[PDB]
Amino acid sequence: INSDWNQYQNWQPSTGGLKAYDVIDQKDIPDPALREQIIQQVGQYKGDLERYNKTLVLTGDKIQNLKGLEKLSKLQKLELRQLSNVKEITPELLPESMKKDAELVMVGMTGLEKLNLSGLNRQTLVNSITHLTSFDISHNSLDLSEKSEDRKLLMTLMEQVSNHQKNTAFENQKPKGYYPQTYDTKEGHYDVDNEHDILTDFVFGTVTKRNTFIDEEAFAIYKEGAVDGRQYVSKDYTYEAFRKDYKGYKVHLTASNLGETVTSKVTATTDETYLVDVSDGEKVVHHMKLNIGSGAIMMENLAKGAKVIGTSGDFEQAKKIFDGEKSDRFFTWGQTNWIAFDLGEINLAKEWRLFNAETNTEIKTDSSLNVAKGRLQILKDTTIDLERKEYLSNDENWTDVAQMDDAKAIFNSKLSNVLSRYWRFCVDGGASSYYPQYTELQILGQR
Amino acid sequence: QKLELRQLSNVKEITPELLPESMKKDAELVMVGMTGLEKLNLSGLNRQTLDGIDVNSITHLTSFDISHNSLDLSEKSEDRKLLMTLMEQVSNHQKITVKNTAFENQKPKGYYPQTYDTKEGHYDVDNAEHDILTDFVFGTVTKRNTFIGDEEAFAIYKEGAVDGRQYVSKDYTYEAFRKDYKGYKVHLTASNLGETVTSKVTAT
Amino acid sequence: GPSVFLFPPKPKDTLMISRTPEVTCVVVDVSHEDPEVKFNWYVDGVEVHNAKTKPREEQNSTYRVVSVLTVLHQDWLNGKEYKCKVSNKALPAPIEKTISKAKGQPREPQVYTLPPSREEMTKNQVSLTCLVKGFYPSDIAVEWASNGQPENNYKTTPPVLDSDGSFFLYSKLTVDKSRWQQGNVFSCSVMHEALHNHYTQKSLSLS
Amino acid sequence: GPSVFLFPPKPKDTLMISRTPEVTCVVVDVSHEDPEVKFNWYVDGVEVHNAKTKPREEQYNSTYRVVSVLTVLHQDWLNGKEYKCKVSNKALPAPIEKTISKAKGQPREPQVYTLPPSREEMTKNQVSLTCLVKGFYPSDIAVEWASNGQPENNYKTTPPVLDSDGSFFLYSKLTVDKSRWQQGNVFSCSVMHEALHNHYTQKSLSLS
Ligand SMILES: [Ca+2]
Repeated sequence: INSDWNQYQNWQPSTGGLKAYDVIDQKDIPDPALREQIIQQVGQYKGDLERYNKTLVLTGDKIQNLKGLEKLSKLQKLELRQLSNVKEITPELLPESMKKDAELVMVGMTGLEKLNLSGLNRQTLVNSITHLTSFDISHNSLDLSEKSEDRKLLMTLMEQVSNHQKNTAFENQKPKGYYPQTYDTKEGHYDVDNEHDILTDFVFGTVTKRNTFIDEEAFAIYKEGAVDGRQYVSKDYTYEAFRKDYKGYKVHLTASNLGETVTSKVTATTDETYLVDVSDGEKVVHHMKLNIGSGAIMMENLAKGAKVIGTSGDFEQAKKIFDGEKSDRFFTWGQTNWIAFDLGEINLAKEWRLFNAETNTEIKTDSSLNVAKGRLQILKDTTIDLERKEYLSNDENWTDVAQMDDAKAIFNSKLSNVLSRYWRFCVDGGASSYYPQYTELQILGQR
Repeated sequence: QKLELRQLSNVKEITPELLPESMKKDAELVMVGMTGLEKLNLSGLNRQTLDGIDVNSITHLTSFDISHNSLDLSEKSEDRKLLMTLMEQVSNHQKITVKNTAFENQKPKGYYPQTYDTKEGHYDVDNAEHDILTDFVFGTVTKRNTFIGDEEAFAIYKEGAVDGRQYVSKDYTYEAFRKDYKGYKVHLTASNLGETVTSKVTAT
Repeated sequence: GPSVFLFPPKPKDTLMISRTPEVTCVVVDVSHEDPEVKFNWYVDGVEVHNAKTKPREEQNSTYRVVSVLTVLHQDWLNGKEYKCKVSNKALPAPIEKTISKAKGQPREPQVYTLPPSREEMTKNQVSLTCLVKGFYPSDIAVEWASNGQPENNYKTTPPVLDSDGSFFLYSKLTVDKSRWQQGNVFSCSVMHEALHNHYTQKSLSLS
Repeated sequence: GPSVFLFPPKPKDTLMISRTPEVTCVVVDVSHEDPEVKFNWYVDGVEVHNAKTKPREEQYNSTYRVVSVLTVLHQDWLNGKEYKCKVSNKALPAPIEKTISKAKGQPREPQVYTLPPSREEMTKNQVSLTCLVKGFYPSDIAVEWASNGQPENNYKTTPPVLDSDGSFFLYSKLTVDKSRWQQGNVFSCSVMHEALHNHYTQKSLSLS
């Protein structure tokens, strides 16, 4: 029921109203005009009041008092529109939901003389309230700093009060903290100074609901803030409470060799450039570049989308080494295999990278299925016009340019500035009797 | 809350489906004199230690699986030395394979170090901000008090292995292991005996 | 109470590098009252933790629970035992079901394609036949093709034990007579562990 | 406690005048202690007393099996009459009742085609004569081989297979020495099914 009614609301029901029972009387809502409107909007039964959890729009000059409105404990939004004869709003009149961020709109409240919203954790907030004599917006979660809209609304509330008399409580605010929506640094830089922390340096700080940016020292200055020499922040409100903890924030670093790591630390030993993707845990909140020293030029995977021209195994399967993914593997019924491929043009190859069997992102693959030993190769005849299987199969036409001797999950090594169109990667042996697999092969350099 | 297996000489198998659910939430497990036990499977019970398990009495062992636990099998850990006995017991009867000596995929839990070293810190008058927590009061330990200072030390810890077999779980992030130092406050009494609460000090 | 069925991998999946074979374990007639179903998987009596349990499926007031263990081609083809163990509150003792590949000297299939009978040629659709005989074990897969494209209007018999201890079957592709008479080539693909690369093809065209 | 199994007649026996079809009723796991097993047979709910009960057969220590065999009339079976077997015993709470009848549905006549060996098989000492039977319903069928009026007995037939049109098909594979094929002997594939005239056709197969 309760789970169905939760979806269906778009046992008696937890939320909304009673199940399709005494009628709403003056003992609930005294004012006949208010009683009428609430009945039309929430229901005609006593048990509807506690359950109704949507919007209530109160209108007209007929409403004199708002008694009974507190019974709408779950109300998600209250709009007070042109209520010209309403003279008092106290927190005991508003519903409990106001303390948990229910929305509160009021326009044209020309008769209101007392506006008490104290102790409702209001996170945000006046030109129509021209008959104001007292107000209390203390013990809320407001940001009344210099450059805040809420301060400007407070200033109007005070000007309204000042028109009738010298009743203006706005102290003891505990404004809530949020993560900043964007960070400024799009290009960070460090010297080659031989540890820096990317989170503390570039992705840091807390904001209010009005986007006022705050360290501990800045929070201290914020607490000292005041309107008419009256400190508005609650004294007993710790920085530890306000600040965001940046918990489970990860920093994804892609180097010039396109190698990936997850760390906020970088020890600036050598010249380098990283792409930085910072993650809260579910999404990336910031991207930027980070040059260490003079920097380094971003390499490209030259092997990406390379044409297979021969292989000791399945031709169609060999094509999966040069897609973008590690969601499928190449192997053969044996411990040895080779794939020859064509980058289409001659380019400068500076390093290479093999993603081994266990890098598979589709089936949890044990490292015993990894390639233990292999060789990357280039064709000898630099400019031969291929018009083939017997040729590519024959080891004499190939010069090694790299060796693999470790069953690493990912294997990267450097190449002697290799210029070659045609390549071959041979698997020489596996990490066990199980036939070795691998998922992706990169040839890394400048185009 | 606690299971003691004492001189159960005719018990030949312990599987995780035989033990109670509570074993996955740190119920105590003692076993002494298990002379007939040939298969010891404690896999997937988040065991944080091999305390209780009298490894010297398990003389009929042929297979064991203590994988997918929360053990610290680093070099200078007691749990590694207990594992070494479990393997020696197996090796007495049959060739040591991976199929009969599983100890991989450990996700050891992190704890706060009991003591920090620095008893007297020093900064120059560099007009820079320094952080007392980052500089002096930092790091995480295992249940066997193996100190990991930072991300880089955790990396070295993950690369650790027994007989060239990496025991830590590959999918186990530093973010999970490390302690967050949440709600840690730094109380500073100056020479003027003035007190502040902050981890920051600008060395003016 | 709950029953258990343990199905082997599709023979093509064990034999083809492009494919990933799976042993599947199904628990039927699970009660609403005691719904927790624990699976344990064993390979030659050695527990494996890489299985993947799919959530319950109302098949009233009775659920079905499937668990799928990926297998290594070599493990299956070397005839290793896959044990599935099921636990439940409405079971007195756990249920244990085991499957392996049939042990025995493998024997290479002989593939013969047979054209339609003269008598069938009077009809608008004719039967292209593929005989596969003398193979062991009975795990096999048969497909049809023509001009590189898959032909899909066919049915294959289950393997049948022959008098010599080996197996045989027939696959029967049905085509419009027009396509047969126009002289198109059809292929019968057979996949079996005793073939080179677990694969051969026999052709069949008008004669 | 005792179980009951009720088996239908062999399809050839229902279709062929030379044969007498039988419904068979088996009671398994009968105790030594209470051994008397009474059978009652019904044909469309009408009791028949012509059944023939064979004596008990010890399967394992102190556990017996009891079979009762009722002869059926070809017409009754083919007209889809229900055969009920009722078993009584002391170790039963109530008697057990099992019923079988013929598979219902619009009959479809089998098409029989004989196929000669493949050229490729002719390299072997024995070759495969094939008989295709397709488009038949229901799946009850019988296939035999013959040559020169004598039965050929070295053959295997596939179970019926459901085709894409809702009918069934199968293959029978007679194996003969190549010598006999090449010498030009005629082989016959006999098919027996309720939708054939006289429940019978024969197709021949010899070297061209
Ligand atoms: Ca790939």
